[PDB]
Amino acid sequence: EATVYAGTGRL
Amino acid sequence: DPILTGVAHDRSEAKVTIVGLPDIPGYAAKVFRAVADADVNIDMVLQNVSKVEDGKTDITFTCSRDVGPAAVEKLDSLRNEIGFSQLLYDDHIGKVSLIGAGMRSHPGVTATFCEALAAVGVNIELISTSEIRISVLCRDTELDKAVVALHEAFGL
Amino acid sequence: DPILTGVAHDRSEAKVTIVGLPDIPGYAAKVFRAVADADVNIDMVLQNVSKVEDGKTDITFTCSRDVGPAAVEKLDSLRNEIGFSQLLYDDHIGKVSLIGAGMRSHPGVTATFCEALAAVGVNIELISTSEIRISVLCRDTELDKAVVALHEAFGLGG
Ligand SMILES: C[C@@H](O)[C@H](N)C(=O)O
Ligand SMILES: C[C@@H](O)[C@H](N)C(=O)O
Repeated sequence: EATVYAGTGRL
Repeated sequence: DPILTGVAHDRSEAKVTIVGLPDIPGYAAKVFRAVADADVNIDMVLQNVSKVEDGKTDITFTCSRDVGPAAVEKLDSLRNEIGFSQLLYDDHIGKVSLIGAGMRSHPGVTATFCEALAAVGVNIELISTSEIRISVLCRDTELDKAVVALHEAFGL
Repeated sequence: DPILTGVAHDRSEAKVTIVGLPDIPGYAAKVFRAVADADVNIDMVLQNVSKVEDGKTDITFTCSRDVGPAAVEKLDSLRNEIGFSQLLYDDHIGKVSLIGAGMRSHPGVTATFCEALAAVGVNIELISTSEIRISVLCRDTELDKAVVALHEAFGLGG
């Protein structure tokens, strides 16, 4: 499972 | 009653979450040795309990935004060894803290802290406390209003 | 270098976990106001992040074993006000902490702490750290061996 870059409120 | 000296805020950190770490011995060791090997200074570590349904839990730590990517890269390189399912990285967090002493005998303080943030619509992403500090992470764009709310709620 | 002053341990506490709380403003407030209303003092408080899959997280706190059931019943009585899905209670925990200073610039300290417990087969249930303390909970029957391992790893308790 790919790393989630969170916090941006974006795709 | 408790003493409250101030409110602290920090916009320089990121949070790294290791999702689905096996809840058996030695796994936090693998995570933190990796982070230390990467030369990544750690501010806060938080791990809550597994639930029996999956026998796994998450570990989150915060570090400076400048070194978060190095931590992610290092953990990612050890996916087989460590056995986690996913990494989450969030470099858009603010850390806000109520500073003081003698808070354990006053559960109303933690409640008031959370009520103050709720009333201004700040979502508490994570909570960690000690004898001398109640710390939460929130969106960095919510940090200022969280600070103002705590100032007002505690006369600081 | 980090300054490490002691290893403390406590077998007087229980852990209460509020499971499945919506990760939305106002929910932690309801939990802690209920606990405050019951006049239950709380020691450790920990909440990690939700993930998108359910939008929920858990809140754990510790308190004295004597008042643990009062905290549980108060929360249970408000389970539909608050909206969590379940309460977990564990009155068989040991708490062990490494106490010191200057630990932020020394991630090897946190690694060492965990490696010491791993070496003696102690499972780490929960972790909460700061630049002046590393605290974990383990099964109370594992506390003693955890303490000894930490004494040896950090050259404390002579
Ligand atoms: C889960 C709980 O912390 C919630 N996010 C709140 O802000 O109340
Ligand atoms: C999840 C992690 O803390 C594991 N229980 C360990 O002891 O390493």
